[PDB]
Order: sequence, then C-alpha cells, then structure tokens
Amino acid sequence: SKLPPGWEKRMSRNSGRVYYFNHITNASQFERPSG
Repeated sequence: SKLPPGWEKRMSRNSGRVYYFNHITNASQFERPSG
C-alpha cells in the first residue's frame, strides 16, 4: 500500500504489467519511484 501521493498503480488492457502513473506530473514509469 505504501506509495507516494499523485501516483497510481493500474493494470494494462490485455496484459497485466503494473506501472507508475502520476496524474499530477502526467509522467509514467514502472520501477518503484523511491527517490
């Protein structure tokens, strides 16, 4: 559950590859943004 604000984890359409999407910065990623 521990996660930074603004980010959100979702699942792809046909695939299930969790990723990091920021609704604020509108940026995307995959690796846990621990920085």
